[PDB]
Amino acid sequence: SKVIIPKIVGHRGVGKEGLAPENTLRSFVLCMERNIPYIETDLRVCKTGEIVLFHGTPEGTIPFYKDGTSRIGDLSLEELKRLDVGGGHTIPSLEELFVAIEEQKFNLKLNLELKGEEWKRKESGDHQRLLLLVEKYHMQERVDYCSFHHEALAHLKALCPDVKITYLFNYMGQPTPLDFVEQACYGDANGVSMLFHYLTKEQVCTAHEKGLSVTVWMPWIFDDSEEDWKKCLELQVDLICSNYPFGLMNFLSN
Repeated sequence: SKVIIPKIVGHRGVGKEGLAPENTLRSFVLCMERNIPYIETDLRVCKTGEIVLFHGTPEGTIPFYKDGTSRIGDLSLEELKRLDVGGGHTIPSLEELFVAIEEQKFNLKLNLELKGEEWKRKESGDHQRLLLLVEKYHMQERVDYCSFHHEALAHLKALCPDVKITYLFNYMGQPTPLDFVEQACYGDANGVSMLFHYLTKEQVCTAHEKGLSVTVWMPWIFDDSEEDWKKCLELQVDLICSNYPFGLMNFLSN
């Protein structure tokens, strides 16, 4: 077991660092600049069809907009691109990020979460919209799709088996199931992703013995610090979806 140094995934961009609002282009740009190899972002579909980047509350609300009352599926692209998130930055589309990346030269790769009322839905047009968008930016080999709801991934796989997918576990604090590794293979996932509090040395092994990659996931609620990263290394995970990528990088320095 030649020691694995894990790679950083920027949670919603620069994550919980000061410098920019979550799921905002300035956040993703900043991640490239600081030379961080991956970011995670949250895909949802807005009223007029297009794929937008936004987590929002446990039930897909937009806390800052109006009564704090609306879901993304309620709003046109234009109205969405007229909302303040941070002091000055705005909700991006998926295309805007692609465009961003393309004018750049850093080989950023992405983890796209299908934040999913209706990724589960049998054809809306949603998955083809996604895929065609990806390939219209020759992003096929730099994009990994993930979800807590694995049926959503199957729909991608159905249209294009080449797509790379990571199965996400511990949905509502559910313990990792015994069959988690069988699930992911059967579903033709190349990786698994687990919440930090629910992750064993032995699960990392199970996963590695079947040549699947393992990603530690830090919920937004959780401020990951050096103490946790220490355990991450002990675990020998492949990637860490950190809320403090710059801290994580500064750590891995040593």
